[PDB]
Amino acid sequence: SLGPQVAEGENVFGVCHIFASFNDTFVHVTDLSGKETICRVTGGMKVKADRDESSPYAAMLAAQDVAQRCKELGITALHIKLRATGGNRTKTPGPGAQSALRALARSGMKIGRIEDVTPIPSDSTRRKGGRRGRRL
Amino acid sequence: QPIKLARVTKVLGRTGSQGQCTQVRVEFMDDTSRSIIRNVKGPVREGDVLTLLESEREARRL
Amino acid sequence: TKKRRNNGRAKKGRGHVQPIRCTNCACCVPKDKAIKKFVIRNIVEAAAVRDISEVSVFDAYVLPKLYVKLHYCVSCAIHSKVVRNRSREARKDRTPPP
Amino acid sequence: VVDPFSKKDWYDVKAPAMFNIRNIGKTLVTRTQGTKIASDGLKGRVFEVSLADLQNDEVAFRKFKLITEDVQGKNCLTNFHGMDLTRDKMCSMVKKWQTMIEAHVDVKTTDGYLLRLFCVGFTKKRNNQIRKTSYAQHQQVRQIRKKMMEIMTREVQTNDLKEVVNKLIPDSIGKDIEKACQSIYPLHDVFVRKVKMLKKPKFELGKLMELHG
Amino acid sequence: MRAKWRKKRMRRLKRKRRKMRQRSK
RNA sequence: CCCAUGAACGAGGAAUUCCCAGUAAGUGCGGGUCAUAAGCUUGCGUUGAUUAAGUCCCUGCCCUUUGUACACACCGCCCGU
RNA sequence: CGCAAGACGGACCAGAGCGAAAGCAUUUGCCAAGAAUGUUUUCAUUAAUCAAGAACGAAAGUCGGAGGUUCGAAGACGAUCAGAUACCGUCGUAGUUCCGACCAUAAACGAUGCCGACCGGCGAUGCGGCGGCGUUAUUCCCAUGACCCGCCGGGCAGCUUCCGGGAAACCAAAGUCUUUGGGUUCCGGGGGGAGUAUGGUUGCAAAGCUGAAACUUAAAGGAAUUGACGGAAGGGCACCACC
Repeated sequence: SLGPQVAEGENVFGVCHIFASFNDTFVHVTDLSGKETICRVTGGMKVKADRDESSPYAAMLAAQDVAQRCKELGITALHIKLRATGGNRTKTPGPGAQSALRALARSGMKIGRIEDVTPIPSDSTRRKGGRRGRRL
Repeated sequence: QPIKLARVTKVLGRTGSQGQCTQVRVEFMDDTSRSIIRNVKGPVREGDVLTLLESEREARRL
Repeated sequence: TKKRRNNGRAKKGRGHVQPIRCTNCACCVPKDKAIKKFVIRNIVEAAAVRDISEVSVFDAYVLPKLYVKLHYCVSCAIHSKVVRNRSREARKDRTPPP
Repeated sequence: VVDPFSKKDWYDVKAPAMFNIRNIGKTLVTRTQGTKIASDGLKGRVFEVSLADLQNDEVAFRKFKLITEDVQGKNCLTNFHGMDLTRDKMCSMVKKWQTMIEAHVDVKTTDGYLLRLFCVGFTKKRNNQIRKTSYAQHQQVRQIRKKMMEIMTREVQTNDLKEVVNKLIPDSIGKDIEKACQSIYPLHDVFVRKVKMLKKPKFELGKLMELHG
Repeated sequence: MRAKWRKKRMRRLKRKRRKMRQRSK
């Protein structure tokens, strides 16, 4: 748990894939590659209720526990790849998105390139729900 | 972080569920050209000095 | 009685248009019929543009925006308060509201 | 009871010499503990590097994929794998009341690297244009698309993988197309939105070492 | 009674008349 | 009226009422009832605050726009087994 | 990071285009087709509409293959509920996809048959043509694109007007109708009974096309007005409301 970096000047970068769906928020830091993970903690890990897995608090509290773990392993800075559910479902990232970014910045870390990698399609398969949709 | 004083320079309107908080611009006592919008609980007229436990939080305009 | 001249939708000389799915609900709605609303939107609003720009490895890095074309089911839209009912005079106004 | 990041080894990553800012970042691996080698388990690693953390100071919205072909010793020697545009930029360009013009070219360099170059173009609403729309005809579109494909072939077929990346960096193909197609329909927001590898040739070690001095 | 379901009922009632008529054949 | 007996009650769960200045609340005194007669009411002083000068969150009510197959009018009309 | 399969063609995408309608959106090629404009080309009434007869005809559904990613009638559960064979959720067969054969129906809608004439104004847009200062590109002139300002025809539309009509809503057609006749096809005759029974006919089937009567009934219905009402939208007031 030490990236032997030059004393100060060097920002050792990861990339926190924030997957903020509308009933959970995933904060997951990897290497520049993405192919090696460093820390993952989701909203539902840090709340004892299914209701507030989505919650902006849950997302904040997970992102703090990410930041805590990323201090130890010698990651100074992160890039942000914010992600919504995507595909045939919503392109809009859930309420945990802002609070998570705000949190891990507010709670120690340094921030590089933010961008959306929400999985979007040319033409999709048929969406869940019928002809008449989700009637309530 | 320290606890910064601030001057009620304009009282804007009224916020909250029950109209329980005045919204206000506060001229900082250190930087006399930093004027932010802040929600205030209780009676406030022009020029009274509010003590802010942090100056980084900022109210959304009504 | 016929409420709208353009029978809700915006096809005149077609016969058929491809349907889309309302985003809130998921109901098959004709494209022209659907209440399409384009949303450019900062990835952080106001509370975090202060904090994140402060921890910006960079000097003078502009933030990205989030570009999503929302479609809406007519029910989808009115319950979500995107479009309101208007008086029979003000129904004929097509200018997008200021 | 044992931390798996106790077992890890922090390699530095190096970008080829065509780029200005050399080193990219760090990549932790499991130490070669048994059969499977760290060098072997650190090959097919796409590094999604922004250009403005790869050149001195150019347009930042362009990305590059670099994969670790060879691993010498605390140096992941990478090679160009495919340029891509930032969703931010790509979405910003797609405006209503103008014609989008896409093209794509299956092509091969002088060295046996096979690429699929995707171009995008947008018709420009003129200085004094009072008419709302800014749409091409279909023949206008397809003549533009024919010149896009003609130029992307003409400026990849002729020269090696090293030169075509040195063309993709500033904006050679995107601007050459826009100069060529003014007489058909004047378009403005012309980029090569994507490049992707299809066939890499059989890997020569000295050919990569050429791209690292 | 929606007119589509009145038709469906009357359609299944007609289907149960080509059952009692199908015995004498 | 006198002397004795000396109960629950240690600030009140869910809920809910009333009220911005001589106001709330504390305190007595008149009037009505009244042969006998105030834990009621109706008035009157006395002492005299806290908080607020707001909003439409709750509850009502009122407008405007809309929809209606309602018109002793949503406790309306009304469909099948 | 790859691999495989099958759907689907986002954003661009419009009150935009094309098609008889149903319908039609990755690239490129081939194939025949088509409206519109242009025409001092040709034939010279060849035409309009149409019982019979015929082509195409969404989706679902049927038969025999191929494929089965997603979604998902039936079904199995899990909730909600008084019940919940439903709305919500997880699986999920037929089906959804492709090929060959049926089926011939949709609020298949502009709920508006086709052809022709005439009667307002306006700025737009799409296609072709024609004309006109200027700017820009192929720069090396042209001539072609891209804008720009007009006109003409044809098209999808929009706004506006006491043309006129209409029960009105509304319609430049739904007008040119008691001042009633330009041509022609289909088709309606109070509400139910009933698109039912029956006969024929088409279909493997599901069903489609044609289609009554007894009987029952004083209304059913259309448009608009006022009110009440809403589990619609917005505004306003009140310590019998809240803070």
